[PDB]
Amino acid sequence: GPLGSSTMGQVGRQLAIIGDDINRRYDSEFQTMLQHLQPTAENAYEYFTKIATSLFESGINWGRVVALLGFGYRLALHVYQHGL
Amino acid sequence: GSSTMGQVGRQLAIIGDDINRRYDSEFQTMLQHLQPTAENAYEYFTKIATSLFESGINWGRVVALLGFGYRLALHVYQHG
Ligand SMILES: CCCCCCCCOCCOCCOCCOCCO
Ligand SMILES: CCCCCCCCOCCOCCOCCOCCO
Ligand SMILES: CCCCCCCCOCCOCCOCCOCCO
Repeated sequence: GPLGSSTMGQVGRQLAIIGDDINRRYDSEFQTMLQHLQPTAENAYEYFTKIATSLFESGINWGRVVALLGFGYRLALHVYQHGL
Repeated sequence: GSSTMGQVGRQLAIIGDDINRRYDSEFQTMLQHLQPTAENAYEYFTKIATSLFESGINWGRVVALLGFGYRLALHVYQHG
């Protein structure tokens, strides 16, 4: 097919490499952070928003936003798996 | 401040800054190879995403795509 030889296909595979590297570098770190926070459904929103406010206090860039999104995803998984 | 949420927020700022410096130059080269414009940005993003998720999906791939999509939009804006 034409996708994989196009520049768009190539960039998609480069983003796979980068996204897998983000996952390897930080997934377990996020889990450790969340095990220390012990979020539940009762405090997940308040924890996430206060963390976000501190995060962006010193600035915003796309790396910080995607760190927050990945941490938030892991936070939602933590709340789900412990509220079962 | 005194809060643990502040402590966590600063650890995430460290991680986010590391992500930004680790990959933004790679994003830049990718954007220079793509030469995106206002007319083809949606097409390029859609096709990049198709290529990306063909080989699997996890949160790191999803957020990498979202960060690249933001940088694609910023590139088009700055250069035009
Ligand atoms: C305003 C002109 C003079 C004041 C400069 C003093 C600051 C020099 O040190 C900068 C270190 O700041 C690190 C950032 O810390 C958090 C920033 O959050 C506030 C957003 O501006
Ligand atoms: C020249 C005097 C210094 C003035 C700089 C003020 C910067 C305020 O904005 C900071 C927002 O940026 C977020 C933090 O930057 C992270 C740097 O490392 C990220 C790698 O790209
Ligand atoms: C869909 C999630 C992505 C949203 C990200 C928003 C990021 C906002 O940051 C704006 C400030 O950044 C200034 C320029 O950013 C790119 C510069 O990169 C150079 C490396 O330091």
